[PDB]
Amino acid sequence: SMFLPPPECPVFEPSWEEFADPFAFIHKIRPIAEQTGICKVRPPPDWQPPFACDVDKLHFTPRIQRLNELEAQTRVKLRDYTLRTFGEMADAFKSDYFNMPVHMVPTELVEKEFWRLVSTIEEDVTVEYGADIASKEFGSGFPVRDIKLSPEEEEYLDSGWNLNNMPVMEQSVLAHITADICGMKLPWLYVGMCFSSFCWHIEDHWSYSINYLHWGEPKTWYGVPGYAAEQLENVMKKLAPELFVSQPDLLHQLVTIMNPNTLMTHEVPVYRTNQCAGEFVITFPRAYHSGFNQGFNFAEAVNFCTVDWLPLGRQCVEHYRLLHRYCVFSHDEMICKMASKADVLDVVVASTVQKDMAIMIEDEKALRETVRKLGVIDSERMDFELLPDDERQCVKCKTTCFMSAISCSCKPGLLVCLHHVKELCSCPPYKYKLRYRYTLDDLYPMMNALKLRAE
Ligand SMILES: O=C(CCSc1nc(-c2ccccc2)cc(=O)[nH]1)NO
Ligand SMILES: O=C(CCSc1nc(-c2ccccc2)cc(=O)[nH]1)NO
Ligand SMILES: [Mn+2]
Ligand SMILES: [Mn+2]
Ligand SMILES: [Mn+2]
Ligand SMILES: [Mn+2]
Ligand SMILES: [Zn+2]
Ligand SMILES: [Zn+2]
Repeated sequence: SMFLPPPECPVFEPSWEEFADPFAFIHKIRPIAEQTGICKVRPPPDWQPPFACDVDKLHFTPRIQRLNELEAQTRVKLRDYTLRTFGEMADAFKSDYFNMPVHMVPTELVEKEFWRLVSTIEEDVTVEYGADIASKEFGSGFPVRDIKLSPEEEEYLDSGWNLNNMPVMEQSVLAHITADICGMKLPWLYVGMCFSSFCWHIEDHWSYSINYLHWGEPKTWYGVPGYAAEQLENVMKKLAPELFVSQPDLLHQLVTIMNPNTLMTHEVPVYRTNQCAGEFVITFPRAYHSGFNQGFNFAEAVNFCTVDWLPLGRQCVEHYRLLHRYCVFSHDEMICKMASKADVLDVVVASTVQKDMAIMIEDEKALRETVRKLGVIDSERMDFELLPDDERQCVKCKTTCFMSAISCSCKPGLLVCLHHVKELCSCPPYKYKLRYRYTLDDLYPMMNALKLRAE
């Protein structure tokens, strides 16, 4: 009546055989889980990675969070608690809030109460949490190579479900991005407390995320299937238009808390789950998700990109251009890097990259014909990958240039992508230069190498 819990998302319990290869598994469940946006995966009973830490030596800087529905919050960027003193604070907070033993409050009640307090103007609840990538002060919850590791640790060093390994596996596509994308390719560590919350969002470049709860009280999730992303955005834009104003950069992305019943009222499908310790949650491309912690806990999450995702990745960058949103990396640069390594690619990867590259090349061909017809005649090869990211964004749409751009000696260092030739300066186009990474004659052999590898 006050809060009606969304229907449960799918839960999978793979056999060790099914589980072993995360990429095969995710591909298998995809027709089901992409309809719900998120799903939960329970590992085989004896898949049990070792969790061991000195709570007195793990330190982190706490972030502070107000809990008001529809209020703007800023996406996190990469004071001090130890894990012990954070834990003591967190447990006392929850215990005091409910006047109940810290681990005896029903999950249904915490959820109900979360949605009450965020919607009540009178209530001014603030909580704290940890969020950052692994560091010497607070390392991964999974085993990593370095000290003498136990045999138990050794066993899980190379697991496909060890989140440190996920990015660099063979069927991962984000693997050999040579660009610095630490915030995206490295796992994030999250230390939660009762009500600490992550606002509604999708992943950068519409990637997947895989999320593991190492220990502690459950994490409550809400998820929306990718097909309803724009429906959700329209609902939010109606209720919180200030979140949709143009953002100056990626450090000023605005996100918010919003009751899933509000989405369900507006015919947006929403699913829920309680993720418990030892369980995975997977989010699918462009699947909006949000959630909050039931209590003191420790989670680890990483983005990843399969071959299934490649065409969506291209669509996402198109979408970013139309919205004038900054990119985390150049999709075309990633594609060309993979083509340049065609001989060592997994063959299914090679086949899928070939297809995206074909689209890339035909789009590039047409764009170059168009700018030639606008009077741009001079050209010069340019190694875009050498430029700092913030030195090769299109002045107009902020896209990260790689295949080509237009420059003018009138505006030293400024670039526009080929969609925005008219947005650079008032000089006539014959003053312009087409800067290009590859000629069309360079590109066809690169694509052919992929075809040969794919056989
Ligand atoms: O969750 C399961 C069965 C997982 S397999 C499964 N799940 C759903 C499904 C589940 C939740 C929401 C929407 C669809 C539909 C289907 O055809 N198969 N175990 O408890
Ligand atoms: O988005 C997710 C869920 C990861 S689980 C999580 N995320 C945050 C969080 C997320 C973003 C910024 C700040 C905190 C806090 C927390 O306690 N848990 N994976 O795709
Ligand atoms: Mn306890
Ligand atoms: Mn996320
Ligand atoms: Mn425009
Ligand atoms: Mn703008
Ligand atoms: Zn542009
Ligand atoms: Zn000029």
